[PDB]
Amino acid sequence: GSHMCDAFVGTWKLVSSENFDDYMKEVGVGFATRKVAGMAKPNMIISVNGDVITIKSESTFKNTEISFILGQEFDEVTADDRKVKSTITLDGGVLVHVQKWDGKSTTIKRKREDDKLVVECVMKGVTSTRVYERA
Ligand SMILES: O=c1c(C/C=C/c2ccccc2)c(O)ccn1Cc1ccc(Cl)cc1Cl
Repeated sequence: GSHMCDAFVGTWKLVSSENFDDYMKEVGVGFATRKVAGMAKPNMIISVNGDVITIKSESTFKNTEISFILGQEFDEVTADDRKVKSTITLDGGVLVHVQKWDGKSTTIKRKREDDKLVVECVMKGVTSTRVYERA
């Protein structure tokens, strides 16, 4: 079939987090923004419309939103308000999302396992891991 939609679409609520503070520090996020973002526990809404995929994150603190095609690079404004250039691909059924800015790079992987959606953020060997369930 064409199973990528059925795997990822829906509304996901955070249920665990590792070293997110550390990840945000390494990306350069300010100390107050880090803490408040860490407490926000935002939902992640994934949707599909033909070739165009969208990932919304919603909290009382801040909303964000990206729409993209796989393989196409696009400008993105991140939750801490960095301007970045992003490319998202489907590699072995995982969504792999790369962010380039000022000669740096961070990678965000989103992978389904069982009833869960696991997100891994890497920045120069600081690694954060967050788990989500359907809400
Ligand atoms: O963008 C995301 C999201 C999606 C929403 C996050 C998000 C977090 C808090 C509030 C709203 C949205 C994740 O699950 C995990 C990582 N990142 C990267 C990131 C996350 C946070 C910050 Cl500050 C900076 C950066 Cl580069």
